[PDB]
Amino acid sequence: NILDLFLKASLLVKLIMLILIGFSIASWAIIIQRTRILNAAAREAEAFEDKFWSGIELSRLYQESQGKRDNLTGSEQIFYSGFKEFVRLHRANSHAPEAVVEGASRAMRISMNRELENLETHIPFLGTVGSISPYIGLFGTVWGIMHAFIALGAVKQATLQMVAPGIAEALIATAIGLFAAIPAVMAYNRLNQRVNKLELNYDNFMEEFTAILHRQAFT
Amino acid sequence: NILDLFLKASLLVKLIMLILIGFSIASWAIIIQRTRILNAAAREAEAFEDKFWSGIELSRLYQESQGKRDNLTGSEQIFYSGFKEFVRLHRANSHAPEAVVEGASRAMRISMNRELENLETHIPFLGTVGSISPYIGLFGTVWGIMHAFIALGAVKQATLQMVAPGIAEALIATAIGLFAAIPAVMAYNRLNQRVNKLELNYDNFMEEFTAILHRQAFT
Amino acid sequence: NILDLFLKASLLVKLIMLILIGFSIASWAIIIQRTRILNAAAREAEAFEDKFWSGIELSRLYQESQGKRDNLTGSEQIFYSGFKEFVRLHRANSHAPEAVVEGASRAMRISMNRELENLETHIPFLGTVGSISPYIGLFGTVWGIMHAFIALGAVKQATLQMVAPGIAEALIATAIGLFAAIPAVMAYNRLNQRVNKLELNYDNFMEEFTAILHRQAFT
Amino acid sequence: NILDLFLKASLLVKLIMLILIGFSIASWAIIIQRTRILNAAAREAEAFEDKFWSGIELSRLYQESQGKRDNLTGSEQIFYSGFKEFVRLHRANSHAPEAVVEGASRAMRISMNRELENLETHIPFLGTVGSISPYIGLFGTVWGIMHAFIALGAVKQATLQMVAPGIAEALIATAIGLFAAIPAVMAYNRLNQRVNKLELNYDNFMEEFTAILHRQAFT
Amino acid sequence: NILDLFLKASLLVKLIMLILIGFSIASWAIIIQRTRILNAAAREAEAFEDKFWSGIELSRLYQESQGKRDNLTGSEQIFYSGFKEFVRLHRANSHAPEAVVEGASRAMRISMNRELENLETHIPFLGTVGSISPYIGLFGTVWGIMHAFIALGAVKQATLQMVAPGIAEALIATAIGLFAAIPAVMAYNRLNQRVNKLELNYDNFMEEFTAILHRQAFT
Amino acid sequence: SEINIVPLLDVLLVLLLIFMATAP
Amino acid sequence: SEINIVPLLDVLLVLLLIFMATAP
Repeated sequence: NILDLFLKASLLVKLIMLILIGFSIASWAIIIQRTRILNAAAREAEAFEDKFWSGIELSRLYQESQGKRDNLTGSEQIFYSGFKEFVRLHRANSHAPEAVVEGASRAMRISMNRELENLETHIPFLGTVGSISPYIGLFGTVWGIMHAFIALGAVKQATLQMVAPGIAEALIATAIGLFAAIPAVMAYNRLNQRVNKLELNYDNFMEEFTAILHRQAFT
Repeated sequence: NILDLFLKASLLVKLIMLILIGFSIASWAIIIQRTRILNAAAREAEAFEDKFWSGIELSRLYQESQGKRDNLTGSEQIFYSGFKEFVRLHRANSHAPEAVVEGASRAMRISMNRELENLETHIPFLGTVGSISPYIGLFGTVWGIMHAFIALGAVKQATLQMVAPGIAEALIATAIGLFAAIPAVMAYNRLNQRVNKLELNYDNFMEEFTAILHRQAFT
Repeated sequence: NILDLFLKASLLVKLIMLILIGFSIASWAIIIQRTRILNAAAREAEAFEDKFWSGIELSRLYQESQGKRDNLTGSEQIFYSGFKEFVRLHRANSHAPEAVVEGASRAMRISMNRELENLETHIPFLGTVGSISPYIGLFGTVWGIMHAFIALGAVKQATLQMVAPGIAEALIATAIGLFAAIPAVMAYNRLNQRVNKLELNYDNFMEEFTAILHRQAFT
Repeated sequence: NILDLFLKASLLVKLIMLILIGFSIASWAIIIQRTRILNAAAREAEAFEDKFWSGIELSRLYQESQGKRDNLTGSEQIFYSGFKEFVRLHRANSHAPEAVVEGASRAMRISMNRELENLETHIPFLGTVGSISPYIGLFGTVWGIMHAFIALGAVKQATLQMVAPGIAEALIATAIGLFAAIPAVMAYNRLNQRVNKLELNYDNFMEEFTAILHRQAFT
Repeated sequence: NILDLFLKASLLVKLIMLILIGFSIASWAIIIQRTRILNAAAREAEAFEDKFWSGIELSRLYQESQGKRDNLTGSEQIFYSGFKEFVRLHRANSHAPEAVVEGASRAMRISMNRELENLETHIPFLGTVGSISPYIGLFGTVWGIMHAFIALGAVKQATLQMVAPGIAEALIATAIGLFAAIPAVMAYNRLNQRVNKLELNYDNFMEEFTAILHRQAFT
Repeated sequence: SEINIVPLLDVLLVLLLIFMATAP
Repeated sequence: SEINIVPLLDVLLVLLLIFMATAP
């Protein structure tokens, strides 16, 4: 049925179907890859927030973080970036108690930007697929229907029997286009929402730690 | 009429409508739930502002607020956090005139963010529904039309009368898709505008109270 | 003839027509009210600017402004809010001019926000209506085509008098949709331009007054 | 041909077919008027910088610019305003170095905003025309076809020969609408880019002059 | 096939096809030109970051860079404009620890603005093509349908054999319009996304260098 | 920047309606 | 957020074939 129509198609229709099949495969692979990373990031963030609010001294936390060298991810990195700069400035620039807070905030911001850039890779491709596929299907269908009109115009009379085959091979392309297009929008929206939640959590933690440092500096 | 067409449809066409019906039900439930909460928040904010600008001294108002500790919502929570931070910071290192103001402003921003986060739940589901429904409807329609013409092609020397019911029962899918898509798109913008108005109100209150604190600290 | 076609239609298209008529009426009312408020505002602003740059002393302007308290609108508010702040801090300690300038500017920004919010009240509804009407028209057209196809499939060798109702029912929906869509789309931009011009005038006045205050403070 | 079709149209279609001509005439006039002004501004902007950077004591240039009072446009106005504010503010207070630079920088944004406002007139009209015209064309077409069907249905003749001219004459509104729409969009897109290119040079010149003043502020 | 319809078409249809083909050629040429430059810029930035962090002294890097005064591009320029400022101002007034940081930052901002302006050329043409192209295919289709209907009205035979070729020739305009429209719409977003990453990298490098100079200044 | 489709859909619907009504 | 009804066009053209087969 469908295989016969695929075989009977010309070269342009075959190419325009293969493009969409490849697009669908790539989209599914991207979704499967990204979900696990987002889940792991969420779990690590929650665990570290609980550990930080447990009530252990900050020197012990810094020692434990240094025990893992520079291989840190998520909020652990931010807490490592600020505390390193703060202690460095307090030794030298003891005169100005306001510059240390600016240094700590500047150190935290760059790190946070780096993790947020890391998390959101390969996402806009799904939006491109979901915004482009239907037009490709429409172009294929228009080509097929125009060919059908040209073929029909030759004879002075024809029934539905000799115009039936064109319809199925015309609609196959748009069916495949919709099938490829549907899941991309859902994946796009869900992944964007998860990234936003992580971003707000990071911002809240950064502001809390900056407040603690500001209280400690002016004494 | 419509019931007979639904009964005589194929399995996929019949199944493709239950999803859209469920989506519509969920959308209506979410809208009804969100409206009441937003209205209550607006009323509470107005009442608290009216009470605050009445002329009662701030100490008694703070005592009343601390009576309920932290089970507060919105402007009263912001005022409580700001006042507590102000008194705590001024108790120790009152030499600085600007550090106290900066700390109070930071605390107020922190407390406002976690309320604006709470007010904005379940909204993106409406956008997802409104962006995904028409594609499903059109896929159902395309499948129905293709199946009808394929079944027709077997019969030799047919007429339009046998064909018409197929398209008649096929267009129901796209009708239902548009019906389920429109209101979800309408409600999104209204809810966003209400959230924006509440955010503006909170920002104005925070700025006024920061100015009031600044006048006291600067002397 | 055209109305007779409406009188013999189904219930759903009647509901669609009623909804679109209500939308049109609301749009017209909003346009009429906004075109008066935004016209009065500009004349008030221009008159105040001419009076301010006429050459009279600032103290006389302040006395006249405080005479008509609780009814100021527009730039008259911005001059009144900032100036009263400037004399409040200057008599407090008579040092730190930057604090005086910042306190003067903050009140002016706060006052400007209220006026802009008051001027931008009922605009997004027109945009929503203009964006949403054609799809309701499309829903009506799809229903009409469905009824026409059912009528063709009902009786063998159908005549024109039995296919006419669906074709008649299809066109009115599109006509009403476009008729309701156009004026809202025009009025949206027409009002946004006026709002932008008023905002620019307010910003220029605020900057010039701040410049005068800054020059006087550091002498 | 076309004249007969226009003559056979109804009153409403004829009335519609004049707004779409007025729109085209207005759009062409606006484009022709704006191009010359933008070209003159670009030539003057490119001609002043060469004189500024050729190497000449700035006092002589300022004295020469004093001659053409109330006639300066472009970067000359910015230069004059900044220099005048700098000289006036330096003479009174000679202690604070940063205040002089702050005032000189503030005195230039007002002028830049004024010229940018001057150079950006009558573009939203082009945007509105380009966004509106096709819908009016479609409304005219729908109305004409409704009248054609009503006229056809009364008589018992059902052949195509007496209904074809009505359909032929009812399809001119859409062509006129698209013909009016295209140039407006093209001109809008081009003029916005030209304005942005003009703005960037002013921004760069402002920053460079602030930089050259900063070094003289501290000696 | 296509050639027969192209030859049998009127003059306006042929002109429309020629215009659309020219637009497609221009779009493809612009895409090919831009991709190579956008890739080379990223390669150079990645190459320079490692050399900066490799551990060589800054003075020797400055000595190496000063031999290529008129061939620098990218981050190197942002470096070169910075150091030269920091050397000069520090020779005059080294007492102020905050003036030198701003004096260094201004030059880096200017250079970054110039580089970003240079990177984005010819992009808006793609958006103009994407917005304009379908409006010409619509004109072609409407003209073809009008000619077909008037030809049918002229003759005395209500036959489909002479209306089929006109409808067949009508759809070529829409096909070619979509063909010209799609790739430009893809490339516009692709190139904007490419530019944003380079903007982020430049901002991060500027922040890190500003931090290093800030740390050095106070000591 | 964006592609508008409503005019094409309206024109196609009108053409379908006229061809459906002309054929009895 | 947005409504996309592009594939509907693909349906309409197909129907336009039917009435060109044996009807005006």
